[PDB]
Amino acid sequence: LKCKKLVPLFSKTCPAGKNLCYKMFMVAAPHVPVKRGCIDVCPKSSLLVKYVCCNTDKCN
Repeated sequence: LKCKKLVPLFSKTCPAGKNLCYKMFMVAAPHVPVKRGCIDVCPKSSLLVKYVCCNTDKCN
């Protein structure tokens, strides 16, 4: 499982524990990411920010 990091240049493979990819963006522009990292348990979303999780390579 290899996804992109905060910077759309360097990639890292989620180590043992995390097998999902998390992405943080504003509930307005889905084509406009903000942060990107790995995660284990998909957190909850808010009315402001939204954390979409996916179980695919280079999803976030």
